Amino acid sequence: MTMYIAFILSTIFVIGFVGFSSKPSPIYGGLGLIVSGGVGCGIVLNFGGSFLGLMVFLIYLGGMLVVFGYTTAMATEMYPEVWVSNKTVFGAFVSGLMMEFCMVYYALKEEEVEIIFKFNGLGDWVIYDTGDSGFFSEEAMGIAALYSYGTWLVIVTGWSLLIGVVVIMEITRGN
Amino acid sequence: MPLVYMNIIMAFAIALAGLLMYRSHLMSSLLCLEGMMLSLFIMSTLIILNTHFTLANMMPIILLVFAACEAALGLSLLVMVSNTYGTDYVQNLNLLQC
Amino acid sequence: AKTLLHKYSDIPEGTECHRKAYASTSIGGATGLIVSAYSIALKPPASFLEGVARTGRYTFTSAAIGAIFGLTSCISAQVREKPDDPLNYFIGGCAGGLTLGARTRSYGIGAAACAYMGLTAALVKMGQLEGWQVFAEPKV
Amino acid sequence: KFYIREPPHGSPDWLKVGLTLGTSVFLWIYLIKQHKEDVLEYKRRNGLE
Amino acid sequence: ARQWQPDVEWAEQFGGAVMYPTKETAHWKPPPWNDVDPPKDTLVSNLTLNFGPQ
Amino acid sequence: TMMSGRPGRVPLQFLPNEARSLPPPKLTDPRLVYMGFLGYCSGLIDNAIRRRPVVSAGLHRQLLYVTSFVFFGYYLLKRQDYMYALRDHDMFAYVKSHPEDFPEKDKKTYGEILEEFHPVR
Amino acid sequence: SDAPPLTLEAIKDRVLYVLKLYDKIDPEKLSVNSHFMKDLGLDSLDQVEIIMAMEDEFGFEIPDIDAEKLMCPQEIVDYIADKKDVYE
Amino acid sequence: MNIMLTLLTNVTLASLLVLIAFWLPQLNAYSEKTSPYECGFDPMGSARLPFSMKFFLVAITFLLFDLEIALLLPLPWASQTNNLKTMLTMALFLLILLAASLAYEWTQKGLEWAE
Amino acid sequence: MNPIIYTTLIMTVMSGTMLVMISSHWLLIWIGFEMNLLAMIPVLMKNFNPRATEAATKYFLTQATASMMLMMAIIINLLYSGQWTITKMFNPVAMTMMTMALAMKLGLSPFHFWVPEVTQGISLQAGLLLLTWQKLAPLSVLCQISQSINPNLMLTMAMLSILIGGWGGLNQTQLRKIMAYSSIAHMGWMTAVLPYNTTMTILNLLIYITMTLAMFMLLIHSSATTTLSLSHTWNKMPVITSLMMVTLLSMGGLPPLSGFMPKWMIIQEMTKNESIIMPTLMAMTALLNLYFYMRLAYSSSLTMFPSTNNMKMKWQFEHTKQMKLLPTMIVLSTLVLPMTPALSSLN
Ligand SMILES: CCCCCCCCCCCCCCCCCC(=O)OC[C@H](COP(=O)([O-])OCC(O)COP(=O)([O-])OC[C@@H](COC(=O)CCCCCCCCCCCCCCCCC)OC(=O)CCCCCCCCCCCCCCCCC)OC(=O)CCCCCCCCCCCCCCCCC
Ligand SMILES: CCCCCCCCCCCCCCCCCC(=O)OC[C@H](COP(=O)([O-])OCC(O)COP(=O)([O-])OC[C@@H](COC(=O)CCCCCCCCCCCCCCCCC)OC(=O)CCCCCCCCCCCCCCCCC)OC(=O)CCCCCCCCCCCCCCCCC
Ligand SMILES: CCCCCCCCCCCCCCCCCC(=O)OC[C@H](COP(=O)([O-])OCC(O)COP(=O)([O-])OC[C@@H](COC(=O)CCCCCCCCCCCCCCCCC)OC(=O)CCCCCCCCCCCCCCCCC)OC(=O)CCCCCCCCCCCCCCCCC
Ligand SMILES: CCCCCCCCCCCCCCCCC[C@@H](O)O[C@H](CO[C@H](O)CCCCCCCCCCCCCCC)COP(=O)(O)OCC[N+](C)(C)C
Ligand SMILES: CCCCCCCCCCCCCCCCC[C@@H](O)O[C@H](CO[C@H](O)CCCCCCCCCCCCCCC)COP(=O)(O)OCC[N+](C)(C)C
Ligand SMILES: *OP(=O)(O)OCC(C)(C)[C@@H](O)C(=O)NCCC(=O)NCCSC(=O)CCCCCCCCCCC
Repeated sequence: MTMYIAFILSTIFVIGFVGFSSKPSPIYGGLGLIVSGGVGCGIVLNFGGSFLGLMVFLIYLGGMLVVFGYTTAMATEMYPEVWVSNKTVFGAFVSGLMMEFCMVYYALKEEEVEIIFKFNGLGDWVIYDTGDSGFFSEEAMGIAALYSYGTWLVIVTGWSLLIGVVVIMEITRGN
Repeated sequence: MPLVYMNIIMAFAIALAGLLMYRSHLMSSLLCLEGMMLSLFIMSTLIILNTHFTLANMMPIILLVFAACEAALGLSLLVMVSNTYGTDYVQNLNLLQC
Repeated sequence: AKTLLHKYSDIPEGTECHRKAYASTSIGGATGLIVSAYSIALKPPASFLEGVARTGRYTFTSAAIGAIFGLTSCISAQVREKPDDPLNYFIGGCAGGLTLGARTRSYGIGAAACAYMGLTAALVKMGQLEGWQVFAEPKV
Repeated sequence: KFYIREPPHGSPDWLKVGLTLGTSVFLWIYLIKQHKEDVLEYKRRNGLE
Repeated sequence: ARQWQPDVEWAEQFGGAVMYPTKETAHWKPPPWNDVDPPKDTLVSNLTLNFGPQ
Repeated sequence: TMMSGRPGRVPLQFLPNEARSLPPPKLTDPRLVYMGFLGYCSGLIDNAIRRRPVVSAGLHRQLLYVTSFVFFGYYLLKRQDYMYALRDHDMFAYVKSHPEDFPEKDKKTYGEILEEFHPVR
Repeated sequence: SDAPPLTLEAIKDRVLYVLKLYDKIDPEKLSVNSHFMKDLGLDSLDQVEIIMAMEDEFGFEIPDIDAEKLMCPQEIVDYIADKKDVYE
Repeated sequence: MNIMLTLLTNVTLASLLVLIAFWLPQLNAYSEKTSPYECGFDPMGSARLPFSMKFFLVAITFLLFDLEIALLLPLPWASQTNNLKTMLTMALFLLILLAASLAYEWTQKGLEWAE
Repeated sequence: MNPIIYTTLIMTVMSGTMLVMISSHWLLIWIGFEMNLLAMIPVLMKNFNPRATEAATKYFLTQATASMMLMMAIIINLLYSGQWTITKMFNPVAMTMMTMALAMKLGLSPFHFWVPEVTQGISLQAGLLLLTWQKLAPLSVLCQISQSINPNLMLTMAMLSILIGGWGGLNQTQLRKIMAYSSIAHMGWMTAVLPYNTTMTILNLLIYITMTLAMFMLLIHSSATTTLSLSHTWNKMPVITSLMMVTLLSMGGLPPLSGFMPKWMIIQEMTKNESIIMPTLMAMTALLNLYFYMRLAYSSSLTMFPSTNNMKMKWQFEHTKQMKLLPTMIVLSTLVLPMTPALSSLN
C-alpha cells in the first residue's frame, strides 16, 4: 500500500509476458520481451540486486537484437500480425489480461489460495531484513565468489560454451 | 507469499501456456522459451535476495548462460528448417507422421 | 477432482437415489469433458461449431451413462433390500452399457458394452467391500 | 585359393594369439591366488585354522 | 508336397505404411528407401530494388 | 531405497572389508560353472556370427571368453553372498532389539486346537 | 480421404455451371451439344476464355493442341474424363 | 526515485517534441505524397518479404560470446579474494576457452559470410 | 562430420549424464541435463536430411520444455525450503512439477508422442543411443527422490505407458517405431515399481538396455529398417535371423529367457505390498508387446519370404566391420535367468 511501485512493475511484467505469449509476429514479441526484461531489471533493482538486473537487461537486449535479425530473415510474412489484426491473437491477449486482473482481484480482496498456497500481499516491503552491516554489497561478493568457490561451475560452464560453438557449427554445416 | 512472487509465477505459467500452444511460427515459440528463462531468472533472484543466500548469487548468472545455449540451439535448428521449406511454419514438420 | 467421488460415496448405498444419480451424472460429465478435451486437442474438428458439437455429444453420452448407472444401481439396492452386494452394481453397469448401445445406435456395442460394464461395476463393488487397492501405498 | 590376400593371414597373428593366451593365463593365476588369499583370510578371522 | 512358404501376395500386406489400413491413413506413403526426401524446388524470392534515378 | 543408506558404508567399494569374514565361493561352485558356460556360449556365437567354424575357429579367444566370464562371476558371487549376509545380520539384530514386536506365542498341540472339518462328498 | 470418386455426372454439372456463369452465353440456348461457334455465335477468343475457365475450375493445365478442338460441352467432358480416367 | 523522475522527464520532453512536430505545421497528405519511397519508381515487391542474412552463424556466436561477457564482468570484485591463485587460474581458463572457441570458429571458415 | 568432433560430442553427452548421476546439487543436475541435450542435438543430425532435422527439432522442443519445468520445480522447492540438495522435496506442487518434467524427459505417457517420431527420423546408431543411454539420468533422479513420489500419479503414468506402448506397436511396420513403442512399454514397467523398490527399477533397466543393445546391433548388422527389408535377411544371414528371433522372444517376456526375470521380480515386489490388480493388468497388457514381437519373428525367422536376384551378389561379400560385444549382449539377453539372485548385488 506504499506507492505500489513493486506491484505496478510486476503487473507490467505480466502484461509484457501476455503480449509476447499471444505470438503477434516475432517483431512485436521481441518488443514485449524487451519491455518485460527492463521491467524485471527494475523489479530486482528494487530488492538490492542491481548487478543482476543490469546483466539480465543487457543479455536480453543482445538476444532480442539477434532475434529481430532472424525474424527479418526467416520469420516474416506479407502482413505481419499485431495484437488487434487477428481474432486469435486478440482473444489470447484479452484473456491473459482478464485472467491476470481476476487473479489480482482475488488476491487483494481475499487471502485465498490460487495454485500453490494462500498469499497475503500487505506490500512486499514487510518481508525485508533490517540489515545494517557492510562496507561491501552482498550480491557483488556472492557473484564474485564464482572464481574462488565455484571452480566446478566455471569448468562446466566454459566447457558447455565451447561445446555450444562447436555444436552450432555442426548443426548449420548443412550438406 | 508476497504478491510479487505470485505475479512472477503467473508470468511463468503464461509463458509455459504460450509455448505449449503453437500458432505458425517457430520463432514465437523460441520467444516463449526465452520468456520462461526470464521469469525463472527473476524468481530465483528474488528468492536469493530475500533470504540472504550469499553463495547462491552466482546461480542466476549460470542460469542465464545455459539460457543462451538453448536459444542458440533453437536458432540453429530454425535456420535448417527454413532452408528446407522457406518458412519456419511448424505445419511443415509433419514428415514423421508416417 | 476426487471431491466428486466423495459426494458420491458419502451417500449411503440404498438411500436417496436422486442424490446418487446426481453424483453419478456429475462424474460422467467430468469424464466426458476430459475425453472431449483430449479428442479436440489430438483431432481438431476443422471448425469451432463442430468442436462444440463433439464436446456436447461426448459429454451427454457420458453423463447419461453415469446417471443411468447410479439410478439403476441405487433403485436395485433399495428395492431388493440387499445393499453391500455386487448384483445391484452389475445391474446398474449393464443398464449403463445399454445406454451406450442406444447412444451409438448399435446392438453389438450395447450388448458388448453391457456385459463388460456390468462386470467392471461388480468388480469395483467387490473391491470396495473387501478392500482391494488399485494404487497400493508402499508399506514394505 | 583366393585372388585377394585374405587379410587375416593364413598363418595366425602370433602377437594377438600370444597376448590373448597371456591374459587368459594371467587371469587364471590371479583368480587362483585370490581364492587362496580369501580362504586363508576367512579361516584366520573366524578362528578355524 | 512341400511346406508352404509366403509368396509376394502374402509379403505385400507387410509392405504398407502401417498395418490395418484405414480410410484416414490410406493416402499415407512409406518413407523413401534411404531416409532422404526429395528436395523441394522452393522458389528463391530475391529482393528487387530500384537503384536510381534519384 | 532399503539398503542404499546404511551407516558406515563406503560409496563405491563393491567389496567392504568385513566381507572377508565370509567363506569364499568354491572354484567349483555351480553358479561359477554356469558363468563359464555363458562365456563358452558367447564364444560360439562370436564364431557363428563372423562366419567361422563354430566349434573350432578360435580356441584362444574362446578361452579368453570363458576365463573372463568366470573371473567376473567370482567377484559377483562374493558380493551377492555378502549382501545376503548383511540382510540376514540386520534382520536378526532388528528382531533382537525389538522384542515386543516379535513375541514367542504359546505352543499348542493339535489335540487342543479345534479345526473345522469339511467333508468331501 | 481425398475428393470423392468424381463421376461423369459431376463433371458435366460443373462444366455446365461454368458455362452458365459465363456472361456471353444465354443459359437457355445452351445444351450439351451446343457448338461454341455456330449455335452460340462466339469466336476463338471466347473459346479460349471458356477453356481457361475449365482450367481454373478443374485445377489442371490444359495445353494447346487437343484443346483447340473442344467445341461443345460434350468434348470438354470427354477430355476431362480421359485426363482423369473417369469411366462411370 | 530520482531515476524515475529523470526517465519520465526525458520521455515526456521527447513526446512533447513529437506533438509539436505533428500539430504545429500545415498537413496536406495525398496518396502520392505518402507512397513508399523508391529512387524514382514504384517498388516491385514488398519490404516485408524475407531478407536473407549472410552472418547468421556470427549472430549465434555473438549470443554465446555475450554470455561469456556476463561471466567475465565480476572480475574487478573477484580480484579482491584472498586466494588469488585459484581466481587467476579460473579467469585465465575462461578467457583461454573463449579464445579457443573463437579460433575454432575462425579456422573452420565460420567467420566468413555465405556466398 | 569429423571423427574427433563426434568423439567429443559423445563424450560430452556421457559427461552430462555422469554429472547428473554424481551431483548432490539441484543446479548441477540441471546443468548436466542441459549439457546432455546440447551435445545430443547434433548427434541425431549426423546424417543430414529433412527427417533428421524434424526429429532434432521435436526432440529439442520437448527436452527444452521439460528443462523449464524441471528448473521451475527446483526453484519452488527452494522457495518453500532453502535447500539445494536433492532430497525428499518438501513441496508437493514442486514434486508434481518434477515428476511431470522427468516423465516428459523419459517419454512416459501421455508425454510419449515424440519418441516414435524421433526414433524413426534418425539413424539406427542415434536410435540406439537415444533408447539406451538417454534413459539413465532421468531414472537416476527419479530413483533418488522416490520417497516423495506420489504413487497415484506415477502409477497412472506407468500403466498408461504400458497400455499405449502395447497398442501403438501393433500398428507399426517400420522397425524403429516398433523399438520406440517397446521402449515406452518398458519404461512403464520400470517406473511402475519405482515407489516400492528402486533395485527392481535398476534391474529392469539393465535387462532392457541389454536386450535393446542386442536388438539394435542385430538390426545394424542386417541393414534393415522395415519389416520387408528384414524379410530378406534369411537368404544372406540365417544365423543372424535365428539369434534375432531368440532375442525377440526374450523381449516378449517368455521364460526361461532373461526378459522374464525383471517383470517376474517386479510382480513379486508389488505383491509384497498389496497391489494385486496392477501387476495382473500389466502382464495381460505386455501380451500385446509379445504379439507384435511374434509378428516380427514370423516375418523374419520362422517363415522364408521371397527374395530378389541381386541378392546373389551379396552372397560373395562378408561384413567389413564387426560390432564387438554383440555375442556377449545376445547371451546376456537370453541365457541369464538362472543367475537371478545376483540382483542382491544391486542394492
Ligand atoms: C504452473 C503450471 C500451469 C501452467 C499452465 C497455465 C495456463 C494458464 C495461463 C494461460 C494464459 C493464456 C495467454 C496466452 C496463451 C497462448 C494461446 C495461443 O497461443 O493460441 C494458439 C492457438 C492456435 O491458434 P492459431 O493456430 O493461430 O489459429 C488457428 C485456429 O486456432 C485453429 O484452426 P481451426 O479453426 O481450423 O480449428 C477448429 C477450431 C476448433 O475449435 C474447437 O473445437 C474448440 C471448442 C471446444 C468447446 C469447449 C467446451 C464448451 C462447453 C464446456 C463448458 C464447461 C463446463 C460447463 C458444464 C458442462 C457443459 C455441458 O479451432 C481449434 O482447433 C481450437 C482447439 C483448441 C481450443 C483451446 C485449447 C485449450 C485447451 C483445450 C480445451 C478443450 C475444450 C473441451 C472441454 C474442456 C473442459 C471444459 O490458439 C487457439 O488454440 C485458439 C484459442 C486461443 C485463445 C484462448 C487461450 C486461453 C487458454 C489458456 C489455458 C486454458 C484455461 C487456463 C485457465 C487456468 C485457471 C487459472
Ligand atoms: C460356454 C458355452 C457356450 C456359450 C457360448 C455361446 C452362447 C453365448 C453367445 C451367443 C449369445 C450372445 C449374443 C449377444 C447378443 C448379440 C447381438 C449383437 O451382436 O448385435 C449385433 C447384431 C447385428 O447388428 P445390427 O446391425 O445393429 O442389428 C441388425 C438386426 O439384424 C436387425 O434386427 P431387427 O430389426 O429384426 O429387430 C431388432 C430387435 C427386435 O428383436 C428381434 O428381432 C427378435 C427378438 C430377439 C430378442 C428378443 C427375445 C425374443 C425371444 C426370447 C423369448 C424367451 C427365451 C427363453 C428365455 C427364458 C428361459 C426359460 O431386437 C431387439 O430389440 C431385442 C432386445 C433385447 C431383448 C432380449 C432380452 C433377453 C435377455 C436374456 C434373458 C434370459 C437369460 C437366460 C436365463 C436362463 C436362466 C435358466 O444384432 C442382432 O442382430 C441381434 C439383436 C437381438 C439381441 C438378441 C439377444 C438375445 C440372446 C440372449 C443373450 C444372452 C447371452 C449373453 C448374456 C449377457 C448379454 C447381455
Ligand atoms: C537347458 C540345458 C542346456 C541348453 C542351453 C541352451 C542351448 C545351448 C546353448 C545355446 C548357444 C550355444 C551355441 C550358439 C551358437 C551356435 C549357432 C550355430 O549355428 O551352430 C552351428 C554349429 C554347426 O555348424 P558348423 O559345424 O560350423 O557348419 C555348418 C554351417 O555353420 C551351417 O550354418 P548355416 O548358415 O547353414 O545355419 C543356418 C541356420 C543356423 O541357425 C541356427 O543354428 C540357430 C542358432 C541358435 C540360436 C541361439 C541363440 C542363443 C541361445 C538361446 C537358447 C534358448 C534355450 C531356451 C529354450 C528356448 C529355445 C529357443 O539357420 C536356419 O537354417 C534357420 C532355422 C530356423 C529355426 C529357428 C530356431 C532357432 C533358435 C533355436 C535356439 C535353441 C538353442 C539351440 C542350441 C544349439 C544350436 C547350435 O553348431 C555347433 O556345432 C555347436 C553345437 C554345440 C557345441 C558343443 C560341442 C562341445 C564338445 C562336445 C562334448 C561335450 C563335453 C565333452 C566332455 C565329456 C567327456 C568326454
Ligand atoms: C543381463 C545382465 C546385465 C548386466 C549388465 C552388465 C554386466 C557387467 C557389470 C559390470 C561390473 C562393473 C560395475 C561396477 C564395478 C566396480 C564399481 C563399484 O564401486 O560399484 C559399486 C557396486 O557395483 C554395482 O553397484 C553393482 C554392479 C553389479 C551388476 C550385476 C547384477 C546384474 C543383475 C542380476 C542379473 C544376473 C546377471 C548375471 C551375470 C551376467 C557401486 O556402489 P554404490 O555407490 O553403493 O551404488 C550406487 C547406486 N545404487 C546404490 C543405487 C546401486
Ligand atoms: C518542447 C516541449 C515543451 C513545450 C511546452 C508547450 C506545450 C505546447 C502545447 C502543444 C500544442 C502546440 C501546437 C501549436 C498550435 C496548436 C495546434 C492545435 O493544437 O490546435 C488546434 C486543435 O484544436 C482542434 O483542432 C479544434 C478545437 C476544438 C476543441 C476545443 C479545445 C479543447 C478544450 C475545450 C474548449 C476550451 C478552449 C480553451 C479554454 C480553456 C488545431 O487543430 P487542427 O486544425 O486540426 O490542426 C491544424 C493546426 N494548424 C492550423 C496550426 C496548422
Ligand atoms: O478465334 P479465331 O478465329 O482464332 O480469331 C482470332 C482473331 C480474332 C485474332 C482473328 O481475327 C485472327 O486470327 N486475325 C489474324 C491476325 C492476328 O492474329 N492478330 C493478332 C494481333 S497480336 C497483338 O496485337 C497483341 C496485342 C497486345 C496488347 C496488350 C494490351 C494490354 C492492355 C492493358 C491491360 C491492362
